[PDB]
Parts: sequence; C-alpha cells; structure tokens
Amino acid sequence: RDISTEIYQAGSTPCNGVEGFNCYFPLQSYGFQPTNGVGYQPYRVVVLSF
Amino acid sequence: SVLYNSASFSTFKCYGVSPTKLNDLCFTNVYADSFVIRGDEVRQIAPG
Repeated sequence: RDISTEIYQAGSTPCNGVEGFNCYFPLQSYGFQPTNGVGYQPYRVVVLSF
Repeated sequence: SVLYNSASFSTFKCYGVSPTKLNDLCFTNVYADSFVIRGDEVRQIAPG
C-alpha cells in the first residue's frame, strides 16, 4: 500500500518547491459524469484470498 | 534526449507513444509535418 504524495521529480533539474517543469505530483482524479456511457461508470471490485 | 531535457517548449506530450523514452524502440520512414499558427489556436493540437 502506497500513501505518499511527495513531489515526483521527472527530469534532471532538481525540484524542491511546487508545480514546475519536469516535476509533478502523482495523484490525478477520475472523471465520473452522468453523460459517460459504458466503460466509464463506477465498477465495484471485491477480492477474496484464501 | 535533447528535446526531452531542454526546457524551452510548451507541449511535449505525445498522443501516440509512451513518453518514457523512444531511443530504445525502432521504426522506419519517420514522418513529420510542420506548420506555423497564430497563438490563439494552440488548442487544436490534439486528437480529433
């Protein structure tokens, strides 16, 4: 399980502050509008392990 | 690599291929179409 959201440096230029080039934060939100048809509706997943 | 590292652009996100790295995969007969536009239609460079 990963929970972190610290700034992800992509390029070789060091990034230590906020939104900038070649450094972004990972999380990006799902888009769930009523207009979207099949393939974009909430699917509920349950996994059982023994 | 020079295009990736050099920070002088405004859009370098490829709609066709993964932006990880392309110096590894091999293709043939590279295509490239260029033009000049006014600054107001910068939103047209997208699939569709």
